[PDB]
Amino acid sequence: ESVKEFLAKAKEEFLKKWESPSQNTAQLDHFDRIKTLGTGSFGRVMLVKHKETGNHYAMKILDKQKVVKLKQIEHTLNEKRILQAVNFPFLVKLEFSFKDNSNLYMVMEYVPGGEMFSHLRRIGRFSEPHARFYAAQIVLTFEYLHSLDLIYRDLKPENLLIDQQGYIQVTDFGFAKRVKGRTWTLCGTPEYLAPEIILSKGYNKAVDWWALGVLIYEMAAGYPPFFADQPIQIYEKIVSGKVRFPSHFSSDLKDLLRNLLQVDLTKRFGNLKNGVNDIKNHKWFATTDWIAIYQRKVEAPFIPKFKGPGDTSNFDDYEEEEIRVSINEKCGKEFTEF
Amino acid sequence: TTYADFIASGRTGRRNAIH
Ligand SMILES: NS(=O)(=O)c1cccc2cnccc12
Repeated sequence: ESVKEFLAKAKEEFLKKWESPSQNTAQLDHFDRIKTLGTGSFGRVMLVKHKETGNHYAMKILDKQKVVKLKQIEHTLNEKRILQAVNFPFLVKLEFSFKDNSNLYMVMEYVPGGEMFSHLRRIGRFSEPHARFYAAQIVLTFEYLHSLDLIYRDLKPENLLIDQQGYIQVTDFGFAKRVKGRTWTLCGTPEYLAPEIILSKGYNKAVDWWALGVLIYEMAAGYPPFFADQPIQIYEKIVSGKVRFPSHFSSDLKDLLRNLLQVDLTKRFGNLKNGVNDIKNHKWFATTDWIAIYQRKVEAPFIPKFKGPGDTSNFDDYEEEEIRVSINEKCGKEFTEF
Repeated sequence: TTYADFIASGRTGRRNAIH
């Protein structure tokens, strides 16, 4: 019942910001641009130093013309409107946002520990207690997001950053959407798509719980439950309704994953009468103190190396691209609310 | 092994979202 009351106040705070979003809270020359931390189809994320405070931030830069060509206008508006309104310990904080003639900018907290992706690939796989620690944070985050009628739709290790306390920060809200009914957009990452997305059905927040199953599997096995050289081959595996588990998976882990990687929506955990509690009370989580996880009181399985402020040694190197801003405003009407 | 198959595959790097 206290979770219920906690979520009620969270929704009151969210809706205030959802209905009156922050806008134009900094400008580009408030920052020095240091180094690219990551890229994507839209767009790139740069380490920046805020001149007036000396704080470092991670600045996502989107080219408005590219956003238009990729038909991501509404998604980009979703991303910023949602990110500026949410507030949860495991969600990266949006500190500033603004736009200029050419680009959109979202300035987020810099999370120096690197992507979970990097650590997972290097180490091979996480122990089940390690994976469970991370998984518990995603469970709580989706409980929070779903209570706000938000679907996240892009869970993967690439989007989970490890902070200096060893806890997760979720990044990349590019496909997040506030929706009370079903929705239909084919989006996500191939390995993580639920069957109902691939099959062009209307779908709902249950796709995030499927994606959680993929994430737990990949953390504990070191590889995804459905992988191939091409996405079409991955989709055929996803919709087949068959999953194979490594022999070192515990019985409890396999049982949890069978209920998350469940094609049948009337049986998939997270989606049933008991909601998230079917997950929180599962035997695999028996050792998890959910309040202590939320409070960040649990000892983390590992603390990323910290070589100082502004150091990026936990991130890959990327080819550096200039930030060109045209003398003419592009796509002004499309992004007027950004 | 399944691990060896994954490691030899073309999708062990960062995965892009579908658009
Ligand atoms: N992984 S990343 O470089 O794309 C990224 C995106 C958004 C926020 C971030 C925050 N700190 C580090 C990297 C960040």
